[PDB]
Amino acid sequence: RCRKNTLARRKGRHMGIGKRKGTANARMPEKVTWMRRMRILRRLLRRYRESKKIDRHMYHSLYLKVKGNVFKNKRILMEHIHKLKADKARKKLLADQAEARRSKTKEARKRREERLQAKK
Amino acid sequence: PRKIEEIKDFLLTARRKDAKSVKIKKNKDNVKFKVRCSRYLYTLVITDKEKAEKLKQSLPPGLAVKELK
Amino acid sequence: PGRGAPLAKVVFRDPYRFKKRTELFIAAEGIHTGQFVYCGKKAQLNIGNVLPVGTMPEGTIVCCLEEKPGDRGKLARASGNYATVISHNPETKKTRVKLPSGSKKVISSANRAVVGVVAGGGRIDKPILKAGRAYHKYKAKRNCWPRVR
Amino acid sequence: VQRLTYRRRLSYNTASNKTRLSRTPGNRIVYLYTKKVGKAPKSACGVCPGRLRGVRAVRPKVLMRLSKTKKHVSRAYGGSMCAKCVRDRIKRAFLIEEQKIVVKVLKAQAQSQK
Amino acid sequence: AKRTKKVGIVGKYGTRYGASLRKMVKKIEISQHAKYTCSFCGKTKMKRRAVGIWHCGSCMKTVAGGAWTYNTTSAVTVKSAIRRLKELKDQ
RNA sequence: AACUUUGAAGGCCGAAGUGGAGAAGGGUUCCAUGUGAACAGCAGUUGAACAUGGGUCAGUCGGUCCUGAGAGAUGGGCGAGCGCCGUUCCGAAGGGACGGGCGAUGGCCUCCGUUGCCCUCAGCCGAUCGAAAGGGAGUCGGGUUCAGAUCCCCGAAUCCGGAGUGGCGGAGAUGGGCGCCGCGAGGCGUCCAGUGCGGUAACGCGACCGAUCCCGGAGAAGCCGGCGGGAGCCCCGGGGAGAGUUCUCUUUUCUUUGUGAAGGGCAGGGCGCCCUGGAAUGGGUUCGCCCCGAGAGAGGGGCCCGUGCCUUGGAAAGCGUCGCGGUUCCGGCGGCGUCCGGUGAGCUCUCGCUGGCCCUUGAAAAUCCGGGGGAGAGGGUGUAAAUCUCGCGCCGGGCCGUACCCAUAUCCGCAGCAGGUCUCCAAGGUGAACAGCCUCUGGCAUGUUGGAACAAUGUAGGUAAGGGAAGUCGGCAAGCCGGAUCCGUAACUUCGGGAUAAGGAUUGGCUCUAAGGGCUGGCAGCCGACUUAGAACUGGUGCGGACCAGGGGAAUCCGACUGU
RNA sequence: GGUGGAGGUCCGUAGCGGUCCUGACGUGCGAAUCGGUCGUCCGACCUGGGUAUAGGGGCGAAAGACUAAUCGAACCAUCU
Ligand SMILES: [Mg+2]
Ligand SMILES: [Mg+2]
Ligand SMILES: [Mg+2]
Ligand SMILES: [Mg+2]
Ligand SMILES: [Mg+2]
Ligand SMILES: [Mg+2]
Ligand SMILES: [Mg+2]
Ligand SMILES: [Mg+2]
Ligand SMILES: [Mg+2]
Ligand SMILES: [Mg+2]
Ligand SMILES: [Mg+2]
Ligand SMILES: [Mg+2]
Ligand SMILES: [Mg+2]
Ligand SMILES: [Mg+2]
Ligand SMILES: [Mg+2]
Ligand SMILES: [Mg+2]
Ligand SMILES: [Mg+2]
Ligand SMILES: [Mg+2]
Ligand SMILES: [Mg+2]
Ligand SMILES: [Mg+2]
Ligand SMILES: [Mg+2]
Ligand SMILES: [Mg+2]
Ligand SMILES: [Mg+2]
Ligand SMILES: [Mg+2]
Ligand SMILES: [Mg+2]
Ligand SMILES: [Mg+2]
Ligand SMILES: [Mg+2]
Ligand SMILES: [Mg+2]
Ligand SMILES: [Mg+2]
Ligand SMILES: [Mg+2]
Ligand SMILES: [Mg+2]
Ligand SMILES: [Mg+2]
Ligand SMILES: [Mg+2]
Ligand SMILES: [Mg+2]
Ligand SMILES: [Mg+2]
Ligand SMILES: [Mg+2]
Ligand SMILES: [Zn+2]
Ligand SMILES: [Zn+2]
Repeated sequence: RCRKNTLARRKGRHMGIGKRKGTANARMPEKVTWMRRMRILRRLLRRYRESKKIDRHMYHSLYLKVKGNVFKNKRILMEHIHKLKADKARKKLLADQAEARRSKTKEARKRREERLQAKK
Repeated sequence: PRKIEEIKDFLLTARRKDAKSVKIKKNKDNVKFKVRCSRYLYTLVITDKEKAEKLKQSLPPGLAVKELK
Repeated sequence: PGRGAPLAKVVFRDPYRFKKRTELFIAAEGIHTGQFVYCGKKAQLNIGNVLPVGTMPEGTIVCCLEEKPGDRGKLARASGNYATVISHNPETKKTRVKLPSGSKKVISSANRAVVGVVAGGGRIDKPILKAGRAYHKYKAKRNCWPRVR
Repeated sequence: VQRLTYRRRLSYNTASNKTRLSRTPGNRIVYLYTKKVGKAPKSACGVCPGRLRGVRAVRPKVLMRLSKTKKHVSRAYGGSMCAKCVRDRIKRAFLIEEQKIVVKVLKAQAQSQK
Repeated sequence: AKRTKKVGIVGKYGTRYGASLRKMVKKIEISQHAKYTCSFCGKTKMKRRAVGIWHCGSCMKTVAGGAWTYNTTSAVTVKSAIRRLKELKDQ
């Protein structure tokens, strides 16, 4: 009889508003909920650090963001990681193109000054 | 109880004066030689039946041999 | 326990026998551990040092004072208290010292005292908020707290 | 569920009567009375909060049974003081003596000038 | 977030003991639990053990200081007077 | 034979028990046999009653030892006096031991012990008592009795003391140079060394001389919160063994499915332990914290607890079934099995880390160990010695208590008295819960008796149309509200509270949807958990359906309060 | 917006205590008990044992309360 009842409890039954005598903190406490969410998200950032996927600085910033209650789960945190990856990819591509243009300009100026000191 | 690894150390243990008796427990996949000294019960686990049969003839005649069953 | 002043285990070396002596000095405010507290007549005038009153100059803030030479410290040795040297007297070897009550006392110049104010000062500034704090105050000291009028 | 009783006449849950649960080969649960937890020795200096290493943390009258190497470490101040405070005490015992040598040389130079 | 307006550490006492008495307890109660920068190592580790005794977490070097603070102003003036008398004796 | 016993049925105590065990106390009340004279407020074939007999087995369990708060001798003081004060205070308060010298004895008078004298050395703290819950070395498993079991028996250990001639090994350990012989392997003669060895280090190895003295550690520490590890119990999916149900269904329901102490090894926790190295674009990291040029991350190591897994014990024994005996008196004999996994802020115990609180800082000694010192001993190259906390071997551990009750019947209350009395163990569901209710193990007969009717007054529960305090000194009593979720919450205030203010809505069942995770190789595969939110359908609007479980608001006086 | 868990903090189990029904009982279970309702339940909390204070004395968060069912001066014996 207990197994037949707890199968319905696993399905989501006999757990409505009426059959509930304790508070939410009594049933599933918010401290243990915070514990579970920290144990998930901290090891998630730890795996993404150890797999060479995120670096140490963005790791530390998103670690402080995990501590400061920004992300309620793992999915939007993965989406925020991939959005920062797209942003850093675009910024690194523009910075590398600007550095390549600057290096081309500096080497052209160096070769021009070399031709000037070779002629005169 | 102390488990002996070598055959020569078990023979030197059985040669001692404090050795009261030796008994042979023949279960499956093991043969256990137990010698009763004054302080410890020294045991020897042999996985080879031919090695156990060779060791059984190497007991001293003064020591009381008992095949436990 | 039962004392506002903190104490200090000061380890001395015995000059006659090979054995390290230990003493319970009243720690004045500013003494840390691993400090060399000197003691004698030819000692310097600084905090963490006991020297006789005839050697120290005018206006010296001292505590743990002796009323008589030899009794190991009797006067001005509660928490945050000090006695001050007013004036000396070379003839008859006497010294005026005023006490934290305000009384001026003629004390001989032979006896000694540690230099400074007693640590744990300002203890009476915080109010005891409740009967629990007063109960734990006097339970360590002695049975005098249930003051029935 | 096998509820089970003491095997002593001390019925109180005192620090002497500390227990653990253990299963016998006769298939029943019973108390085994635990030994009190001994601690490692603390340093003779008294500045380090940590305890010494290489020494078996056990109750003191057990140390008659332990061997010589089990109770200390093979070092000067072995089993009495930690190695950091040992090497700092060696440094201090060297440098105060060298300072005394420097003071003696300065006293000889003061006698040479005066 | 700022939780209370003008009551800090004394909010554990609730409505009890009076406003002026809690205001007098508040400054001392903050000063005895405020960790202080150690003069020896520099690390903010001066934790109060009991009355007049302060302890550094790094050096493990206990200092006999004030009851509720580390250095009292009277003890600072006493130390200044004692060093002045020491310099006047030494010359 | 209503009460005794057995079987069946129905119940209760419902794991903070009506269960199993202890302390104080009781003192044979414990167990067997017989009796129904007296007691057990009826009875009894029954009993804790009576009469015969039996029952308590320890180096390891306690006392015994130590000291606490304290008590109490000696010196001393006081007192007419029995005596009193006093516990380090007006004391020559030690009888101990290393080494050296001398004589006397005992043993193959070798070499050592015993004592006698002298020299020499020495601090201690107050004689003594004081805990069957404080400190305190070291025993567990199985079986056995009508009554005793960590005590008896068997099998495994372990603590302390002794150990002369040292009973056996191993350490102290046997190496080097020079000169000869020998083709060489190697063998002789002399000279010294040898109170251990290895690692950069944390430190390790099987020992690894050592006194008077000194230093240190253990003994030896509060309360609370949070987290993590490991056990015992509970839960789920299966394999086996036996039972329950099977008029219909159910790969279904119930029980069981193990391994001690003491060693060795390996997981698992902890480190304020060491080496390389020098870091801001600050980094590492916790539930919270916290850490860092006084050395962080990243690598390589070291130590402690290892009560957890494997192995010795040890399957022989224990347990669940099935079968043969002894016609009996029997640790009888034999087949099989005692298996594979996953989980959880789950309850209890324990270990460890980290914080908070104190005008509280949370015990001593017995006893044991380590180190610094270097007074002294050994032997001249060996059939070596002084010295061993190393592995074995031998002997001993004296004295007292041990049965039972431990509480609606073994204690105290004049008693089988609804009172009182200090602790441990702690299942399933429902539920926040160790609340209340039902059930499993265990226990019991309804509490100094039964039968027949259901009168009045009662005691304990309830229900009442309409009114709603008109009753009464007085809303006395009873009743209303009550859990949880979503809103919302005033005057006043010491701004902390009031506050669950007040005032509303929902709550059942069933069928779904969405969200909240690990292991392996933005993706794929394999698995384990309880919650939260939303929707539809439906029941005579019934749904915290029993149980659990705040009536509220506005004012006045007194006392601040918590407490007594 | 989170985390945190402080309080001589609130409801409330055990424990400690005993307001009200001036209920039961009142030649009682009881020379002070029982039922419901109640105060408190992390600290001025409860409690065993050891110990100390002895009668014009002790001790008392103070009621002349308690000091062995005896307290505005305990109990036993003597004067008697
Ligand atoms: Mg919270
Ligand atoms: Mg009092
Ligand atoms: Mg004890
Ligand atoms: Mg086991
Ligand atoms: Mg070691
Ligand atoms: Mg019982
Ligand atoms: Mg019983
Ligand atoms: Mg009987
Ligand atoms: Mg009768
Ligand atoms: Mg006396
Ligand atoms: Mg004694
Ligand atoms: Mg005792
Ligand atoms: Mg590091
Ligand atoms: Mg078997
Ligand atoms: Mg040495
Ligand atoms: Mg018994
Ligand atoms: Mg009865
Ligand atoms: Mg009931
Ligand atoms: Mg009845
Ligand atoms: Mg009956
Ligand atoms: Mg009506
Ligand atoms: Mg009506
Ligand atoms: Mg009226
Ligand atoms: Mg009422
Ligand atoms: Mg109100
Ligand atoms: Mg008015
Ligand atoms: Mg009041
Ligand atoms: Mg409270
Ligand atoms: Mg009445
Ligand atoms: Mg009547
Ligand atoms: Mg009755
Ligand atoms: Mg309350
Ligand atoms: Mg008197
Ligand atoms: Mg009182
Ligand atoms: Mg009066
Ligand atoms: Mg009178
Ligand atoms: Zn140290
Ligand atoms: Zn410091």
